[PDB]
Amino acid sequence: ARSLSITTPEEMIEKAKGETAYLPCKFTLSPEDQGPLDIEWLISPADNQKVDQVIILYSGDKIYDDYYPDLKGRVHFTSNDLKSGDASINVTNLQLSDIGTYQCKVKKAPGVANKKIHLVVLV
Amino acid sequence: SLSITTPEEMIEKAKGETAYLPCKFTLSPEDQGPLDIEWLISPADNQKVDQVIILYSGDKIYDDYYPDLKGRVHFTSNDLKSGDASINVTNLQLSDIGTYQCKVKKAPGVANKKIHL
Amino acid sequence: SLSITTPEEMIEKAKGETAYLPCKFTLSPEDQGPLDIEWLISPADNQKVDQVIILYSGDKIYDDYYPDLKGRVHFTSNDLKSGDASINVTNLQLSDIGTYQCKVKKAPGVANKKIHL
Amino acid sequence: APITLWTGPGPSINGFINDTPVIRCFICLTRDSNLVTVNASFVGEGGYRIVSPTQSQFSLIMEFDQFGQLMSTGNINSTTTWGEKPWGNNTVQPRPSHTWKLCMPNREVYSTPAATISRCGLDSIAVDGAPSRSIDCMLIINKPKGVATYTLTFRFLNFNRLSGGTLFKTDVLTFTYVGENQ
Amino acid sequence: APITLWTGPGPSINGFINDTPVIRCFICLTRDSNLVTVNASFVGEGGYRIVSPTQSQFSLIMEFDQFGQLMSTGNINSTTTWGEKPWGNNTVQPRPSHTWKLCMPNREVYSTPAATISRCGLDSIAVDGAPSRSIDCMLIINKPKGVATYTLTFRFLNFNRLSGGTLFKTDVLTFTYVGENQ
Amino acid sequence: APITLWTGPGPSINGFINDTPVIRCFICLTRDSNLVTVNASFVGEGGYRIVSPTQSQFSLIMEFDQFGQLMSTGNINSTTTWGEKPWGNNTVQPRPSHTWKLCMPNREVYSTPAATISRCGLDSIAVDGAPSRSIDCMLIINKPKGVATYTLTFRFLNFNRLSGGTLFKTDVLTFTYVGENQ
Ligand SMILES: CC(=O)N[C@H]1[C@H]([C@H](O)[C@H](O)CO)O[C@@](OC2[C@@H](O)[C@H](O)O[C@H](CO)[C@@H]2O)(C(=O)O)C[C@@H]1O
Ligand SMILES: CC(=O)N[C@H]1[C@H]([C@H](O)[C@H](O)CO)O[C@@](OC2[C@@H](O)[C@H](O)O[C@H](CO)[C@@H]2O)(C(=O)O)C[C@@H]1O
Ligand SMILES: CC(=O)N[C@H]1[C@H]([C@H](O)[C@H](O)CO)O[C@@](OC2[C@@H](O)[C@H](O)O[C@H](CO)[C@@H]2O)(C(=O)O)C[C@@H]1O
Repeated sequence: ARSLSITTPEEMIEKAKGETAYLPCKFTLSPEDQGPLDIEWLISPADNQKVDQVIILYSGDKIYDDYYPDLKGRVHFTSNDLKSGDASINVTNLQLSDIGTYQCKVKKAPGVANKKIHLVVLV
Repeated sequence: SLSITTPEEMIEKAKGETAYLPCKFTLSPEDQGPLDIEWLISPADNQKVDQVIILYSGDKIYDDYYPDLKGRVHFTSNDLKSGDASINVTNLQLSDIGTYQCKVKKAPGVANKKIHL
Repeated sequence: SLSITTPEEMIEKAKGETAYLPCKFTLSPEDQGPLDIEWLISPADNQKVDQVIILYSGDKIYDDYYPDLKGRVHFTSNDLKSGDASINVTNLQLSDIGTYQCKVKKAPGVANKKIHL
Repeated sequence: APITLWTGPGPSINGFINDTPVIRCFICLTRDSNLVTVNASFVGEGGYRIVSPTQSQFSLIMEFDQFGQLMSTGNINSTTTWGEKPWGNNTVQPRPSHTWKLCMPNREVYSTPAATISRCGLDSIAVDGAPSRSIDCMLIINKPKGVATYTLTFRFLNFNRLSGGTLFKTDVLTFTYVGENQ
Repeated sequence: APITLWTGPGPSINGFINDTPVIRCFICLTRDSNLVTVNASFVGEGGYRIVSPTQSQFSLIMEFDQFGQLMSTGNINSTTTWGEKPWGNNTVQPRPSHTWKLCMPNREVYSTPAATISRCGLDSIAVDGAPSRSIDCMLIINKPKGVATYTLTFRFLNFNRLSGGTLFKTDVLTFTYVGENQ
Repeated sequence: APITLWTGPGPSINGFINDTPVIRCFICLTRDSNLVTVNASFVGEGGYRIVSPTQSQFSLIMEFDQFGQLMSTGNINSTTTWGEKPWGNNTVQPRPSHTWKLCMPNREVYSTPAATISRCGLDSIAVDGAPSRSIDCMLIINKPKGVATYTLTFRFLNFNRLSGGTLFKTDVLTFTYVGENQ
């Protein structure tokens, strides 16, 4: 449509411990969004003070996924057609300490959009 | 604009007397900032030039600033925002010999008067 | 605009001679700034490059900048202002081998010339 | 278009520390195409004319509303001479304009507080720039305070660098930040 | 006419060290009549979130072509969001213009590299500007690199000044250089 | 309108210490809406090519008349290339204009001298910003000198900070002051 945007930009998600959480981040570009595609996911965990820690990055056609120790190896982009409008991720084997607000920031200049998912984990 | 009646003067007084130092001023309608007066002193006593002695801002008098003149300097007018920022300095003594200056701001208005005692 | 005739040339000379390095220039009426001349040397001998040896500034010569050339650099024309910044380098040694640059400014004009010796 | 807010030349004692004007602050906020340049200098008066190495640190906070108008509540505030400098003269124009917002720190860029800690020489000419006659002054951009939308804080620190009592006559300080959009 | 190139607000992890994006660089190059003001700040991420005194120094080089377009080869490069800031909003416009050259360092003035080494406070608000919590940041103008025509290098130095582990959250830094002619 | 006065690129040896040109001063005074930015750098020559820790301090004074024209009497003076930089090229235009006054320090703001003492790195790229390779440079605005109306003084201080002999090749320095009104 007319500019860069995400579908359903706010959302809760409840899963039980051990299940995986599918965090959707689907977005549309406009012709004028001629910049480099520049995705990142961030986490504000509830458990501790810190806010907006990086978990995963897509930049220059490569995925950097090392950043948040606790989530090591459990976060993955879900769509191998990422450049067409799908920043969705999976968090597998949910922990109790995964409770927090997960944020998806998508940039392709002059476009910017973001979406937050408050994720909760039960027993 | 903002200006003061007789911007330069000299005043002769003997020890002990109190000295009246006029600073009557006119405002203009343009002058919509806050009223902002200070008196300073250039004593012939020291090299020191332009030390604050008494202040007026936020409709409030601050006076404690110059050691030698503590408790002996005060504003004469009961309505200072009318245009009268005159002070008198009571119980004169020879160390008070110098050039007293009255700056009066009321944005964009600005003016000042020198008096030698 | 300010120009120097023959901006590049090779000059060859064995020991003990007196090298004449021409740097003659034409001004134009635009050029209203002070005449500001510099000669530099980029020696083949060592590391460093672009080293001041002599200058003309505010109608006065300053000549002792390069220790190795001390005393053996002089301006030739006793009328530089007219357009002759040429210099002499007397009693040549083999250590003098290199590129001699001539920068002439007269705001807004600027021009330079190189000479391989 | 550019715009400058300032105290004017020969500033009044406009810097309060515990309800007493004690610092004479010259402050100039000049907005050009995109950045705002803070050009400021300070002179202590009364008990703050001379500061010693045991002087405790302090903040002089300017609080601005959402339209770039200086509020009454900060250490430096609307009760003293403050306003726009017209190009061409040294007057202080108090009548607010919508352009005043352009001098404020861009609230999206500075959505969390930013800081610059610079050296701040004291009585530098007189003491001939002696190394142990410098303190530090830190600008804090948009630290929240009360109901202010924008804030600028001059925070004076590390007086214990001083070798002894020093006339509190600061250098001209310069900072820079991204200005707010109209 | 003036012109600003920048990363935009809330910048991505756009700064690469040893092939991994680790520094979050806010960089703003504003050209007014003649000079370019570099206004920049940095936040470390991952292994670079906290730096210790034994941290080894490093350079973040921006490489630009002869028309002022950021190249893909530097530590900060065209693979991340970078472009023009329109007066009036905080967008980043990637479509290049001939005016972009005006933000480059004048190649005749800086025909050999120039440098400015500034103090660079880390986590300054939180540590209250403690003196041993500053490192140094040196801007290098036009040091040759690869086939770039213009370069800007932020080189972070002297981490051994730090009294201990410090959050790598830099102050706002400001530098200045003469801009290139159209 | 804005205006820049400068020495041009590749400056001549234009700085006098003791009746002899020894410092190569690049100086650029850019006036935008309200402030003037001083952007300057210095390179020593002859006996001043290398300076040692025992080097005694010195001032390079620029003296200007009431119309912003550089006078012949300062350490940096009208006998060397100095003038206006046109937007669009690197020439130096010597023909004076009434606009030149706009580069001068506002004589009401600076009715008594003001100063900024900044760190000044020497040979910073080569020595990799080693801490003990910085001296200080202090700008003094409007210190009276002879019959000059405006003065700018670059005063180089505290050479005893140097760990040893250092190439006198300064960083790019940046200062700021309020410009004079037309
Ligand atoms: C010299 C002095 O008074 N220093 C104290 C300082 C100043 O009073 C204010 O900064 C003036 O603006 O206040 C100090 O702490 C604070 C604030 O941080 C806090 O918000 O409120 C307290 C009151 O409990 C006090 O204002 C400071 O700035 O460090 C303490 C200084 O010693
Ligand atoms: C923290 C770190 O990795 N420091 C090394 C540093 C960085 O990797 C780069 O600055 C990355 O931008 O590189 C250091 O030196 C260099 C280059 O200057 C040189 O051209 O080549 C060498 C290898 O031969 C290396 O890349 C540096 O800049 O200091 C070494 C740091 O330890
Ligand atoms: C390297 C050197 O010669 N330093 C001396 C310095 C310089 O010559 C000047 O600064 C050059 O402009 O002069 C010093 O003192 C001064 C002046 O400051 C003073 O006004 O007049 C005296 C003569 O009585 C002398 O010129 C200085 O400024 O520090 C002395 C330095 O040794």
